[PDB]
Amino acid sequence: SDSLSKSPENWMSKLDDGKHLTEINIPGSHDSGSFTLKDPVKSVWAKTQDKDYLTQMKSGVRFFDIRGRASADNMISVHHGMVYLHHELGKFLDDAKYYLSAYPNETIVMSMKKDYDSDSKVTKTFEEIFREYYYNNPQYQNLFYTGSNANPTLKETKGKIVLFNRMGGTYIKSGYGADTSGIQWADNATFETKINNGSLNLKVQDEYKDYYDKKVEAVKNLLAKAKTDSNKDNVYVNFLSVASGGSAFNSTYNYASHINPEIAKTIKANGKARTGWLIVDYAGYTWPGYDDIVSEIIDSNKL
Ligand SMILES: O[C@H]1[C@H](O)[C@@H](O)[C@H](O)[C@@H](O)[C@H]1O
Ligand SMILES: [Cl-]
Repeated sequence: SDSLSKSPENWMSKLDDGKHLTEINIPGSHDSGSFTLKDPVKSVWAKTQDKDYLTQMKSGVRFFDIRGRASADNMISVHHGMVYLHHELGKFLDDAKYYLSAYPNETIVMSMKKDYDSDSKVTKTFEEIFREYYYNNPQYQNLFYTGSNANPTLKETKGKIVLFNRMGGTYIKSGYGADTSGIQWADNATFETKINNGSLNLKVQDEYKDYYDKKVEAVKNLLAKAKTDSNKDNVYVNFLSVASGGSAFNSTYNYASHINPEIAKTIKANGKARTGWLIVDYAGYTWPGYDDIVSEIIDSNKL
């Protein structure tokens, strides 16, 4: 009952691998690579994580919100909008690769989004650079999920990174939104859109501008929908992250320390019901006396 989150390194290994990934309640980290920020002024808003990628994985995070900027024709740098996070995409991929080697029944969802205009030296699209120098890179040979099931199971994705495509139209053919239309993302909204040529109904709460109370209500609203929804063809992505501290708190850290426990308590109070994929700031950051969002997301999976 407590047991899954007691060992967050290997919690997916314990699930029925007949489950589709859409039916798994998965913790994600919003702007996953921002843990590298040390500048205290630049960190106030832009720093969303304090754990590195392997530590996030060891804490049970399995959805990663990677934002990129093309900084050479063969290279993607990891960004928070205009802010460079001091590493390239290769570093995230080397960690995931390593982690998935150690724990072969785990799977990682990696969201990929262009977060900033390319360096003036770049002449290719973000999507080509990603497809050509990362996805099709022989060095990442068996790392990505390359199957053609639009709605893959744990069994199918075990030990692999499944692409969650936020780049637009792609020639990549495997993963969520991997087609020439990509995912049609609505700005600062809760929205629904069919993806993978009509196979899946994507339901997203991404109201990233919300005042704090409205943001809490927006998360709770999509949790209440996921709760009664056993349709495996529906995918829920619920962002608990928000800009400018919800216009209520003085840093993204302060903001996270309020919404994360409030949502963790709500999930605990609802039992082991379907939550969808919840993407949080400060994943695996605990406050004494408060419920832990990543643990409660993990423990909401019924065995
Ligand atoms: O800054 C926001 C925020 O990071 C959201 O979670 C993301 O989905 C939006 O596209 C982005 O513009
Ligand atoms: Cl910095």
